[PDB]
Amino acid sequence: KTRKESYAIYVYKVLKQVHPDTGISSKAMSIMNSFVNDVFERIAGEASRLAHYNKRSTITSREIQTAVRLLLPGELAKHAVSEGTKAVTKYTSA
Amino acid sequence: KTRKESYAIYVYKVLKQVHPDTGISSKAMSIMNSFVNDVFERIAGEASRLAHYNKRSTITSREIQTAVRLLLPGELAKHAVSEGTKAVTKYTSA
Amino acid sequence: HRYRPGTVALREIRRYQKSTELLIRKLPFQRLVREIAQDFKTDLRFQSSAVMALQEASEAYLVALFEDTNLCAIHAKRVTIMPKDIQLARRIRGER
Amino acid sequence: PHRYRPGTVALREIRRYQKSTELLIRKLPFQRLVREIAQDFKTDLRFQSSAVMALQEASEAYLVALFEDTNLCAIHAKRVTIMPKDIQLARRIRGERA
Amino acid sequence: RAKAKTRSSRAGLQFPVGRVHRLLRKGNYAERVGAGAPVYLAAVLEYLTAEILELAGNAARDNKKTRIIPRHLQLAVRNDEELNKLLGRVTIAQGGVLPNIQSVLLP
Amino acid sequence: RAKAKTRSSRAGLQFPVGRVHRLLRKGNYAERVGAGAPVYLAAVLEYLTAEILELAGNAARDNKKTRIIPRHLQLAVRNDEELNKLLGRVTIAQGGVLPNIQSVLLPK
Amino acid sequence: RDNIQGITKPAIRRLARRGGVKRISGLIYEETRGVLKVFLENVIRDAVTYTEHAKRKTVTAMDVVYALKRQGRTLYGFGG
Amino acid sequence: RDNIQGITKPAIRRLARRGGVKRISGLIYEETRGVLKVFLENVIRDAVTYTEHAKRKTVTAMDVVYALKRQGRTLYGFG
Repeated sequence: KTRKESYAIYVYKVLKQVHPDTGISSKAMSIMNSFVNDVFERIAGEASRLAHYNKRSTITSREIQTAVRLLLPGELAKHAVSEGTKAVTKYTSA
Repeated sequence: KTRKESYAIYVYKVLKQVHPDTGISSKAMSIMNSFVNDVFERIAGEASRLAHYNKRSTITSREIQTAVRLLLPGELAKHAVSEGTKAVTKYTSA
Repeated sequence: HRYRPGTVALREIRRYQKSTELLIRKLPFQRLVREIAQDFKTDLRFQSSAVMALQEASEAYLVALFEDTNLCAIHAKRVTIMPKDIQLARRIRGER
Repeated sequence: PHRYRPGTVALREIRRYQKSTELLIRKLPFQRLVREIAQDFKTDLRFQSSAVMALQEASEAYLVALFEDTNLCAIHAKRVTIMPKDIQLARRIRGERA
Repeated sequence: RAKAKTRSSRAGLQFPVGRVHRLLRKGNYAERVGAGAPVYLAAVLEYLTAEILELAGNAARDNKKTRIIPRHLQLAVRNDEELNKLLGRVTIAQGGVLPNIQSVLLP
Repeated sequence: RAKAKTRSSRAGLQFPVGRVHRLLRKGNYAERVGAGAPVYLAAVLEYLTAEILELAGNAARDNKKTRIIPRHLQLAVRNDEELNKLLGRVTIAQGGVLPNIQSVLLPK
Repeated sequence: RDNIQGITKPAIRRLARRGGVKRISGLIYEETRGVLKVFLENVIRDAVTYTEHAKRKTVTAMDVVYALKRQGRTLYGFGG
Repeated sequence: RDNIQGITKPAIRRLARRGGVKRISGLIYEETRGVLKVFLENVIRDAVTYTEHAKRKTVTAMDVVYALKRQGRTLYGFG
């Protein structure tokens, strides 16, 4: 049978991080999978448009940062930006 | 200087085909250029989505026809399809 | 014994705003969907998930439309919703 | 002396301003307002003339469409006057202040 | 070699097929682009442009004017059902509005 | 060759950096994709998932339940201004509606 | 083949109750049926177009999801 | 700088007349000023974000056009 990739194990890992004794059903996992795919596509499309506007041919972390700033509303965006930066720096150190 | 391509001479050719005695100003030409770019972007994006859904690496005339049928409203779409089809016939024969 | 008009209506409002189920019978909706799709292609098949998704979308759309209709009716100093409220809500939303 | 009944000059103005295509807001006050608004986001910002012109065109189109919806809301409640509750209802139904 | 013949003339169009092909190839839409996709797209764009310009020129003529200004484009688009539905969320600069007064307001 | 360690472990994440990089490369977004873009995207996605899951788990706990169902996700999203703005045009299956009644209709 | 009457008056009344409506006029039901038929026609037409492009004969759930997302009515839970 | 008062009452009356409004209550001018301020704040914030991404100090017409387009308010006539 052909393998069907999904964001299920990662969503479950995050859920165990946040609520260690709370489970999740199958419909809720489908909804979370759709949410992750939707947000990924939105941010990636905005970043691609930003790259095309400035006559660049590379999607960098600055394009992703500006796409997150444009798309996510208010305080959310700020926190998201922080998290993103917090990752890249760490990734560079190792 | 630099070169700035636009759909101005082609729009003027179509206008001379339709209204041989009627001219067009500069703001109206800017509006027409924006309209052509917007419709091109819409149709091409929808065709790209259609190709991605079916796991195809190629944009063909079938994708363009389906995008036209999905986007253009009402009898407009029908007429557009005819025009497009005729072109792809006259191009293939010659 | 008999409740005053508008009491059971409020009870029903409170009851159906707590549940999550579908408020339209499934078989009539499936028949309606098949009849509508008959006019586009002949001898069409439907996955069960397709009909369920159509039902969910339609019910959500109708509930939101009725919320807007209730707002329009209250604007005119009324309690009942009339077709003119539906038409105004749809026209302002851009659907007509 | 001569005098027109209330609503005659209003209808004349409605007919006059639905036939023209000009901009109905003075350009210098709008430019000053745009600069003051943009002052919060970044300091020492320069604007092209086309940027301000585009902002003015978009703002005027938005306001005219909102006033059309507001007029519909006012007529719904059997009125001729335009009240803030009509603006609020139109913006709620449109999905803006909802 | 033989003399060059543009693909637009070969397909009988006025819009450019080579430029449309290049824009499709460099626009990041798909890994490959077919041979007949630019021809179809150019034909569709030419059809829509001809429709808009026909209506706009008629509006200009009814106004006793020779040149087409944005007001005529707005009148052409807004008075046509299909074109109004296509350009439903689009603002045309210096276009104005459509003359329309509610009947209840009239004396 | 050293022992392979995932990129998401170096960044200290749970979402997959490698899969996100592959999806960015294969998705026809741009000709080239930088080395730090997948890490940023994975971090942002993990943040959003953690936020919405925390809210949904709180909503489930307030209902004296143990398992998250779509009703709890809808209650979490609709009760939060930023998340409601992010998901304004989104329908959640079997979510229901937020309980409210206009003050005009209540008996006086 | 008059299955538009399968959407009965009690069902429309329940849908109105979920929307917070207390009193309903008698002519609301025909208007609601027309509105629902228009919405269904648009969505199903788009879904059938998506199905036909794939050279299939069954209308899958993903076709419906894409058709809804085209109109700006993203739906979570069915498909991916 | 209180430049929101530069959008005068007669200007709002003209914008309402183009919209077909016959009679106008005296309380809609402050409401219209608030609505316009909110709209302008959103659009200008997006335009300045687009400008800052390009490492520029001048807000071009293309930034405004993109900021409007990403809100579903496409504007034709400025490129």
